[PDB]
Amino acid sequence: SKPLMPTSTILRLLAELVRSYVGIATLIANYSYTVGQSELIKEDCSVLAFVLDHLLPHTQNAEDKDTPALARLFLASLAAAGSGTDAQVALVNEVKAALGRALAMAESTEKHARLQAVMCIISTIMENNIIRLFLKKGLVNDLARVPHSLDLSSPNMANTVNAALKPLETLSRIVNQ
Amino acid sequence: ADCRALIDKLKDEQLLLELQWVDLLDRFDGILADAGQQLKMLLLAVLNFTALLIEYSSIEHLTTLLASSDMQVVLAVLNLLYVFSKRSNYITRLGSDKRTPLLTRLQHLAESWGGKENGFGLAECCRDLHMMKYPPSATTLHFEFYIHIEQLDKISESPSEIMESLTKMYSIPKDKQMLLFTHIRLAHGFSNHRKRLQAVQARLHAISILVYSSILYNGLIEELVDVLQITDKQLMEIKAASLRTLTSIVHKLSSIIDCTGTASYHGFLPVLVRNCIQAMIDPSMDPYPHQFATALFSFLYHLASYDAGGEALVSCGMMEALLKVIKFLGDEQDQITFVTRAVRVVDLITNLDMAAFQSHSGLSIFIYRLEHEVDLCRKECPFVIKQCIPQRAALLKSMLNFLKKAIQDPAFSDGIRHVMDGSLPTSLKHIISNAEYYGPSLFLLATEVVTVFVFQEPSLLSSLQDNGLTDVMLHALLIKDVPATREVLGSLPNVFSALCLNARGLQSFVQCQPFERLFKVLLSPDYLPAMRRRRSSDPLGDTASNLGSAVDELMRHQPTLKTDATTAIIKLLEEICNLGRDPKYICQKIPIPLMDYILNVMKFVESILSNNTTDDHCQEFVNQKGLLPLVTILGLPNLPIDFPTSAACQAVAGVCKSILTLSHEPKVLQEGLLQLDSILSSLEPLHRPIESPGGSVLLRELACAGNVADATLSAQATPLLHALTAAHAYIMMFVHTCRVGQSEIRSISVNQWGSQLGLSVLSKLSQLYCSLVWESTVLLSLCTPNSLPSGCEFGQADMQKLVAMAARIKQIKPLLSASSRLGRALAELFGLLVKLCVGPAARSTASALTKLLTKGLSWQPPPYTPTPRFRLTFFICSVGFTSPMLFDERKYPYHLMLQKFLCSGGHNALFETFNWALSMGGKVPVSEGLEHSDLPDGTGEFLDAWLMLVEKMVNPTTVLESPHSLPAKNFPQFSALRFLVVTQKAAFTCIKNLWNRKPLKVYGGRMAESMLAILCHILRGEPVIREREQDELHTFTDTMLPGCFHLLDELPDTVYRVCDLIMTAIKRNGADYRDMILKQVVNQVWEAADVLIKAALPLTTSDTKTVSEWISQMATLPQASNLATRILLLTLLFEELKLPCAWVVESSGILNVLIKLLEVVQPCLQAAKEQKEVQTPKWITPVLLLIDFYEKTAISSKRRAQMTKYLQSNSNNWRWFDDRSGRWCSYSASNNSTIDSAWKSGETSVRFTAGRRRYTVQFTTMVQVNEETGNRRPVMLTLLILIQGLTEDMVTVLIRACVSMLGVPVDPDTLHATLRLCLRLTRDHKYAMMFAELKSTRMILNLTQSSGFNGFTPLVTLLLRHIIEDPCTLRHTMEKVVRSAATSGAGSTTSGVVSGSLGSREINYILRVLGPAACRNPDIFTEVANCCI
Repeated sequence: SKPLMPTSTILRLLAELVRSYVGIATLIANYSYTVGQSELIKEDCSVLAFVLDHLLPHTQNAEDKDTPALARLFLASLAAAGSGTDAQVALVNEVKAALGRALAMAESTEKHARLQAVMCIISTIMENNIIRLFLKKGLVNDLARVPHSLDLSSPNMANTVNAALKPLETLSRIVNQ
Repeated sequence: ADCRALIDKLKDEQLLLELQWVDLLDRFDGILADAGQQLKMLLLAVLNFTALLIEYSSIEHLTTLLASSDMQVVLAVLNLLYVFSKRSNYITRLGSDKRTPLLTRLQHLAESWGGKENGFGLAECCRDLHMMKYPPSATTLHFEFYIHIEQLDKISESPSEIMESLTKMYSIPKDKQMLLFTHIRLAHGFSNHRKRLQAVQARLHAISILVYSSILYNGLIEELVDVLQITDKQLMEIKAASLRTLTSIVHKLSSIIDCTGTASYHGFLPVLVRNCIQAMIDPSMDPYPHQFATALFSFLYHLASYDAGGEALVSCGMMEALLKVIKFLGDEQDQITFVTRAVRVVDLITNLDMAAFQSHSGLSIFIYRLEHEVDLCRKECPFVIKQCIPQRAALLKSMLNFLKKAIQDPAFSDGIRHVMDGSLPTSLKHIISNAEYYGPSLFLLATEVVTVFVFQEPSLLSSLQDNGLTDVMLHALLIKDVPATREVLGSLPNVFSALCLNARGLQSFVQCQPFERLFKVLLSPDYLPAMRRRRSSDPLGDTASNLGSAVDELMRHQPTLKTDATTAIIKLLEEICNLGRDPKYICQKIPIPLMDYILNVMKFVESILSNNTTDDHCQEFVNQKGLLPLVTILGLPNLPIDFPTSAACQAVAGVCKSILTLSHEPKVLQEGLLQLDSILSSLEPLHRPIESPGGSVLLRELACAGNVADATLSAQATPLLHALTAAHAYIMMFVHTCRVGQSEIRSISVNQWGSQLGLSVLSKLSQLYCSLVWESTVLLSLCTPNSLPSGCEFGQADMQKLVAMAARIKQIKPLLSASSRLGRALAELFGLLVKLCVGPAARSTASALTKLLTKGLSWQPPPYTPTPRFRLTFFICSVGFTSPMLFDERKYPYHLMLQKFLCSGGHNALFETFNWALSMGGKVPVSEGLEHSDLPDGTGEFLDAWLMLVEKMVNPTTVLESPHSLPAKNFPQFSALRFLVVTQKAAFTCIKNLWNRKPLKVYGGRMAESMLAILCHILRGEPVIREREQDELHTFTDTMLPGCFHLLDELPDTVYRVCDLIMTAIKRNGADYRDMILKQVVNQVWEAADVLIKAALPLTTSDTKTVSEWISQMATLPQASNLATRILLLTLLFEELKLPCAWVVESSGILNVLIKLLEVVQPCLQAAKEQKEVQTPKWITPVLLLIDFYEKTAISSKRRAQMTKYLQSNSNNWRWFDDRSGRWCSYSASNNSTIDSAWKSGETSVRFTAGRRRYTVQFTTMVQVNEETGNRRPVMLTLLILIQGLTEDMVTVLIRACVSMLGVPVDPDTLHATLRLCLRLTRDHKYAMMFAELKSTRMILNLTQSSGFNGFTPLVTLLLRHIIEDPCTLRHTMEKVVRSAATSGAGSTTSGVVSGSLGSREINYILRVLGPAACRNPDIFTEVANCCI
C-alpha cells in the first residue's frame, strides 16, 4: 500500500537525470511550485527551496527514512553538473536564502535541523566555481554570523555551531592556503 | 548452609539485619517499591546488608529512592551502586530505560560546586568554618531552565514540600525536577555540618560510580588529598570516600602521585600508610578504622597495578612496611584480611622490582607467615600423612601464588635452593595431607608450588624425596581420594611428570599402582561434575581429553609406564562392559550414568592414542587385546535405545577410526564384523513372518511381554529391539570408518568387507534391511488411525495385547524409531561401501550390494497382506535406495554397479515393478492401469520415484561420460552403450503406457516432467547410439503433440519440458516438421485468441451481468487457460529457433491477433479497476514476451544481415587483442576457421588449443579465456528471411495497451513484461513521446509496493531516460561518452589494463566499449564518433 516511488527514489532518479542531461538541472532550478499545489506548500517556492527546507532536514518522524541523504545527493548532483552558472547560481542563491530564512526562524529544533542540514549540504558541495560563488555571495560571512542568530544557551546550539564551523574550516583553508 | 539459616531466621527483621537469596531479595524489592512511593530504618538496614550480599528489579526503585530528603538512604543507595560498579558491570550493561535516569541523578549529585577557586573546596566543606567564611551563595537556590532564592532559612521546614510547592508555583521541566530537588536539599544542608558532610560524601560516591562506569577538574585531586590531610579524625568516612574516589580516578595518575606524595618515603600517603600499619601492629596505638584502612590498601593495590604507581611504591619503600605487616600482624579475621591485602600489593610491586623484597628477606617473612597460619590450622586438623577459615585460606592462596611466581622468576634462581630447606615443605605437607580441610584450589596451589620448584631445580627432588614431600603427594593424589575438580584432575599427570623425574621417584610412583587409582575417576559419579563441559561451549569430554593428553605427555616422558597405562585403560573398558552386561544396572539418561562414562573414557583413550601420532600407544593397546573390550561397548544390553545416535557411540566410532587410521590395522573391522555377525545371527526371528494374519514381529515380541510397564528398558523383555540398537551402533561405527580418504584405509576396509565374514555380514544386513522396511511400514500402518488397513485384524490381535489410540501408539513409536533409524544407517553404509568399492574383493562387495538392490525390487510380501500399499511403500524406498547406490552426486553412474545391476538382475525387476504397479498384479493391463479409477493410493508416488531413477539411468551424457568408468580390457566387459540400448527400449514402452493418460491427483507433474525428460534423453540418444526401432520414435514424434498439448492443458508447468521435447524431435526431423509444429501451435493460439476477442465485444444488451462475468470471463474461459501456455511454448520455441519461428509468426499474422486482443481486453481491465477487484489474465505476460522477442529477433537479424553484407564468407579473419602491444593478432588458420564456423552456427562458445594451452571463446562477450590461468583477452571478427518487425500501427496500439495496464496496476510480473516491452519500443523517441504523452509517468509514480518487482527502479529509470533522450540531448550525451572513453583508459573484464596507453586507446577496442552507445543509436553514434574521434 506504500507508494512504489518514494520521494527518496524520485530524488535519486532526478540526481541521475541531472548528472546525465545538461538541461534538466536548469529546468529543475527555474521550476517553482504554486500556491495550494500540495499540503506542504504554503506559498510560491522553488523546488530547491522545498528540498532544502522540508525534505533535507532530519526529522524524528519518518515519511521516507532516507529522504535527506538523497536530497543531499540531488543537490550535490545539481552542483557537480557544470551547467555553466544556470544551475549552480540558483542552487547557491537558494542555499543562502534558506540559511537566512532558518536563522530568522524562531528558536526550535526545526531551526537546528534546518541549519545543520544546510551546513551538511554546503560541506558536501564543497567536497571550484561553487567556492567562487560562495565567496561572491558572502556565504562564509553568513556562516560566521550564525551564532548571532542563536540563543547561546540552547542545548542544540553547539551542534549547529559545529556544523557551521565544518565548512568554514575547509573554506578558510582553501582560500588562505 | 548458614546463609540458609540466616534466611530462615529473618523469614525484629530489622533488628537482625542491624545485628548483621531470591525470596529475601523479593521481600526487599517489595519494601523498596513500598517506601519510595519505622519504615526508613528498615529500608536502611535492607540496603546496608544488601551492600554486603552483592559483595559476597531493585534498580528502578533505587533510582526513585535517590529522591530522599534524609541523605542516609541516598548514601546507602550510592554505596550499593558503587559496590555494583566496582565488582561487576551490572549497571553499565543496563538499557537506557532507567540507566539514564540513574546516571543523570548521579550526575546532578556529582557536579561541581566551584572548588577552592569559588570557596567551595571539599576541605572547607568538611571543616566547620563557622558558616560565615563560605560564599553567601551557598544557602541560595539558582535553578534555571527562572528560580532564585536568597536564603532557605525562613522556610527551613519540609524541603520535599518546598519542591512540591515549586512544582505548583512554577512549571518545572518534566522529568528533570531532580536537579532542583538536589540543589534545594543541598541549600538546606549547607547550613549545618552533618548535612554538608552527607552531601560531600554523596558527591564523592556519585563521582566514583561515574568513573567505574565534566565532573572531574584540575582541583579535584588536590581537594581530595586535602580532605585526607584533615586531622579532626571525625571525618574518616569522608576520608574513605575520598580514597575510594581517588581509586576510581586511577582507572591523572601522575597528578595523584604528585599530590599524595608516593614518590618519597616522607609524603602524606606513605606516612599515613605507615601510621595505619604501626597502629595495626602495636596494641597501644589506637587502630585506624577498618573501612579507612581498607580504602588505603585498596588504593595501594590499584595504584600498584599501574606501572607509575608500582614505581612510586618502590620509591617510597612501602615493601618494608608491608613486610612489617606480614610479619607482626595478629591472627584475627580483619588482620588476616589486611595481611592478604599487603601480600597482593607485594605481588604487584614484585612484578617489577625484586631487590627491595630480597634485601628485606621477604621470602623468609612469607614462609614464616605460611608456617604460622598452617600451625593455626594444625590445631583444628592436626593430621599429616606419616573447615579452614576463609580469610586464612585466601591468605595462604595469595601467598602460595607469590611463592610460585617467585620460583618462576630470576633473581631467585641464585638462592631458591634455600626455600625447600626451610619450614615450607613441612607446611605444604599439611595442606596436601588435608585437601578436605583446605580447599581443592589450595591443595592445587601446594602441588603446583612443588611442581614448579622441581622444574626449576630437578636436582633437589632428591631432597624433597628425602623429607617425603613427594611421598605425601603420592598418597594424597592416588591413595587418598583426589579432590574432584577440573584443575586438580588436569594437573595430576604434570605432578607425576615431576615426581618421576629422579628415577627413584618413578620407582616409587609405579610401586603404588597409580593408574588403577587415577583412572577410576572416569568411572565414578563423584567426578562427573568435574567431567561435565564447562560454559556449555567446550566439547563433550573436554576435560577427559585434557587429562588424556597430559597422561600422554607423562608416559611419552616415561615410556616404562606405557604398558601399565594401557593395562588400566583396558581394565576401564572391561569394567564398562561389566556395567553394561549384567541386568542389575539400568542406564540413567539401580541407575548408572553409563553413557557419560563411555563418552569420558573414549575422549580419554582418543587423546592418548592420537596425541603424538606415532602409533606406539595404538600398537601397545591393540597388542594387549583392548579392541575386544572397546568394540564390545557398542553391544551392551543395558545401553539405551537412543545410544547409537549418541555422542558416546560417535566417540567409540572415533576411537576405532583413530586406531584404524594410525595403525593401518584391519583388526578393528575384523572384530566389529565378528560381533556384528554375532548380533545379526540373534535376530533371525525378525526375518521369519507371522505365517498367519499377523502384524509386526517387534510388536508381537513387545505385546507378548506380559504387562511390563516398560518392556523396552529390559534386554530380556525386548531382545530383538536391543539387538537392533546394538547393530545400529556397529553400523554407525562402520559408517565412521568408511568416511575415510586415505586410499590405504579404503583398501583395507574393502578387503575386510570383501571377506567371507564381510559378505556373510553384508548378506545378513541385506535381509535385515528388507525386514526393517517391512516392519516400519507395518508399524506406521498400525499407528495410522484405522485408515490405511482395510478394516482387518492384520496386527490388531497384538495391539489388543499391547493396550486409547495413543496408549498404543506411544508404545510402538520406540519400535518405529529403532527400526527407521537403523534402515537409514544401513542405507548410508551401503552407499559408502559403493563409494569405497568404486573409487577384486570390491567386485564381490558390489555383487552382494546389487543382490540387495534386486532383493528390494523383487521383494513380495507374505500372502496375508491387506493392501498393496505395503508393497508400494517398500518399492518407493527400494527405488530411492537404488538411486544413491547406482549414481553419484552429479548423477554419473558407477559402471561396476550398472554392470552387476544388469547381469545379476534388478533392471528387469525395476521395470517389472512399473508393470506390477500399473497392472495391479495382472488384474488390469498396463495400458488401462494409469487411468483406472481403482488405482492404489501410492501409485503416483512410486511412479515419481521410478521415473526419477530412470531419468538418471537413461541419460547418455552421464552414462557414457561418467568419471567412474571401468578400465579397458577374462571378465565380461561392460558397455554403457548396450546398457542404454536395453534401458531406453524398456523405458519407452512404460512411457507409452503413460504418454497420454490423464494425470494423477498428486505426483502428476513430477511424473510428467520426468517422463518428458526420459523422452528427451531417448530422442537425443538414438542419434548417438545408432552410431555404434528408429521408426517407433519416428511415429511417436509424429503423434506426440496431442499428448504434449494435453499436458499443457492439465499441467502448465511442464511446458519447459515440452519445449525441450519438441526441440529434440525437431533436431531429429526436418524443417518440414518444424513448420508443422509451429503452424499447429500458432493455429491453437489463433483459435484461443479469437474466442477471447469474441469474449470481449462490449455487452450492449446486458444478457450476462456484464461486470463480474465479463471481467472474470476474460481471465477464466478455458481458452484463457490455453493461451498462457500456447503463447509461452511458442515463445520458448522462438528463443531456440530464432528465425524460422519469427518468419512463421510474421507470415501467420498472429501478431495482429495478439495486438487486437491486448487492445480489446483494456476496457475489461479498466472496468475491473473500477470494481476495485482487478484480477489480471495470466495470458497477458506470454503475449508481451512473445512480442518482445519477436522484435528483439528482428532488430538482430537486420544487424546480422548487414554484417554479412560486409564479410567474405571464406576465412573470415578472427583476431585476438594483445593489450601489451596493442595488436589484433591473428589465430592459426585452423583456429580461425573453427571459431568462424562455430560463430556462424550460432554456438555461444568455442573451444580450441594453441601452443597446447586451452583457450575458449565466448561470443556473448567476444572474449578468449585461457582456461589454465583464467586470463581473459578481447577478440574481434575482422570485417572488410527478412523479418519486417512491428509496424507503426501495431506499436501505437501496444503503447496504449501498456499505458492502460500501468493505469490499472495489472500485476507485478505483467508490469515487468509491459515495461520491458515499452523499454524496447521507446528506444525510438517517437514512441517514447507517445508513452510520455499518454501520462504514464503519473501512473508510474502512483504505483504502490503491491505492484512492484526487483527490476522496477532500474527499468523505470531507463524508460524515463528514453523519454529524456531526444535526438539532440542524445547526441550531446553520446559526445560526452565518446570523449570520456577516448580520454580515460577505461578498464574492462577483458584484462584491458586500467589507464593503459596502448590497449585502452585502440579504436577497435574503444568501439567495443562504446557498443552500448552504438546500440542506443547507431546513426547518432556514427555522427558523434566521426566528429569527436
